[PDB]
Amino acid sequence: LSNAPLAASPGQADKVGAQATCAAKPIFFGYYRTWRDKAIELNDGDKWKDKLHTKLTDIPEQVDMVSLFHVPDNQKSDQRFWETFDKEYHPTLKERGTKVVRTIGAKLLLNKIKEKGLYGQSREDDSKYREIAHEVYEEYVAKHNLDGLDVAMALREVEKYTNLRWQLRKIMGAFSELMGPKAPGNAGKKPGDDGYKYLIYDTFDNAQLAQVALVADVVDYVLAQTYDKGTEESITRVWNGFRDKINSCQFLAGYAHPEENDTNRFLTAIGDVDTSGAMNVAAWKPEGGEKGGTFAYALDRDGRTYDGDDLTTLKPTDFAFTKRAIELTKGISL
Amino acid sequence: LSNAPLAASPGQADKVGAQATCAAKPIFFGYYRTWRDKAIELNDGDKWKKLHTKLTDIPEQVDMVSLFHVPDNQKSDQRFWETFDKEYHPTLKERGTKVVRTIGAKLLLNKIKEKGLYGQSREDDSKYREIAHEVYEEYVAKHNLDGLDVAMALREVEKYTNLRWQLRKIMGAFSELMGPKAPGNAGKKPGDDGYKYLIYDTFDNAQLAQVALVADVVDYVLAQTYDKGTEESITRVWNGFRDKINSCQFLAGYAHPEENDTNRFLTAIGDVDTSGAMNVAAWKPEGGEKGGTFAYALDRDGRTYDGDDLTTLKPTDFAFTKRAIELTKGISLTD
Repeated sequence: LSNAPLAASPGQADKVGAQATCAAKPIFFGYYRTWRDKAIELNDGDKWKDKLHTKLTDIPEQVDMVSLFHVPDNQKSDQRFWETFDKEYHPTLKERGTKVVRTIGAKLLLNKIKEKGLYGQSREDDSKYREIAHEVYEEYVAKHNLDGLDVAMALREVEKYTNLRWQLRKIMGAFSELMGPKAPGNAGKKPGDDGYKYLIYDTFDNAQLAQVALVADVVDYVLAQTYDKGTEESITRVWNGFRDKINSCQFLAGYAHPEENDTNRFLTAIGDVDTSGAMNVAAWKPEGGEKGGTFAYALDRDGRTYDGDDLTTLKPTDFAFTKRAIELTKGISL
Repeated sequence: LSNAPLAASPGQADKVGAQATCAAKPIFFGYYRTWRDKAIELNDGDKWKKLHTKLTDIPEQVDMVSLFHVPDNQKSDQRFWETFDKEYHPTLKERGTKVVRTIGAKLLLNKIKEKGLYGQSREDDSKYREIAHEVYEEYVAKHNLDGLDVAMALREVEKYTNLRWQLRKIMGAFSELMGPKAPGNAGKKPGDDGYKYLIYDTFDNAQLAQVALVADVVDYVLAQTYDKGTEESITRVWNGFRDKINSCQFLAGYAHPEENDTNRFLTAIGDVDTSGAMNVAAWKPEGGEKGGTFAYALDRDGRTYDGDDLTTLKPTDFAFTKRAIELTKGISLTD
């Protein structure tokens, strides 16, 4: 209902560059594909209507934060899944102290912006951005008492068009009124405190394509999709790309587990765990500073490859990469 | 022109296994040797300078015919293509018979090598698109054909990772122009007018075929089951293929004996109703429907390797073709 203007981006967070100390300890972030959870009901003709081995609570208890990656087109119904989450998954995760956030694609946000009749400009009825933000917050976060929202922005057209940049900036500010460090509900709160509402941004590992300067001041964490790096020097190069827009405490580098029928080919998390590039990313730290943590995509595919039956079959997981990444990120032993 | 990366293979089609229903009804696929068409101009010294059959002689119930064109087998093809554009193709369009063109994978690999391309995830994938557009313009668009059929019978592809990458990338570049992934076929299905097919014919061994590299981009996979002729053997071949493709893509086939062939394919010899070729035509995957049945060298329908058949060309009554159409589509040709 507020009509206050959603201002332009300052271009950087309050503090930038490598930070020797951080307010919150490094976390392990995990993307969970809900259409691979045992409680979901896939379509009748789906080749994987069965063969669903993993539950959400199977993940290691030392996972600090898990993001539900929910795609409605990938299943027939999610009613059983959300009932199981409310009854079974979420109380267990709260008992473990594992935060649960929800991932939303920037394309859906831009579609909602377009339905509102909004272009991308400095002067517009910014209450409409707040309408979209509040509706998305109610549907995605508040409905199941989740801990925050993760906006996935992997669209190359945002960097090309000024109006799309304005749209992204304004919708992220409207979200910042509800989540993140700028939110009044988080007054006197810190990431890791109980009841904190996170605002998270996952995007390209190229800071220019990411347009992270548009969100740097309103987000708790920036997750750079370093799925092809796996080398300490390459992660350093990515961070040096980001270092003038955000501070190291916001930065998370990550890896992706091979997915069935994926065509993408991400190779850092294959083979021996202790010598993999994924664990180089997990162990990496900005020189002279501390990082926000490490993230992994598709926890259910921990240990899978693109060879043999892995490309066409689902299998249980031992979460070996996940456990070792937690150890290397937090400096603890499991 | 596009430099976007040609991605890797998902390893299987969107749907796999036996399918109770298919978008298109089972079809009969026919390979046509163009150097045996009456309109072709053979070499001056050629002993058969004796060409009995023309393309339009094939039964009208043939759903799809593939032109197997070899420049080294004739002097000139100008008269043949003029006859096709003027006479053959309008008649086939009236019958509703699709016409595709077969290209050998070895030629594609040679063009890949001329481009300086290796086989890896990196490289300049715009060159694969250059080759794909060149092949599409020369082979498909030039005579307003309905698609391309890539014949991959090379044992070295499965052996070498770089060759596997080359095959996957060239097939993806083709998929940008033909097949279910092509934007030109948006809102279209096989059987609609103007649909552009992407077809793959290969070994009847799924591992040697490397069908997992093309399963997601092709409309049909033709397994060369030329020595099977038994329902159980075709079932074993299909069980080899069933986790990579769905039954609607699968076609098993037979080969008619060719003159001076040395190959010896025996399934389509002798009495029609007791031949192995009609066992292949009648075969269906357990719990599902198949893409259809195909035959190589339609002009040799009914020929053997005995007597004068090995050294002479003859007209054909298309007996095997008609009975295979009947068994594949469940119709009768006596009316």
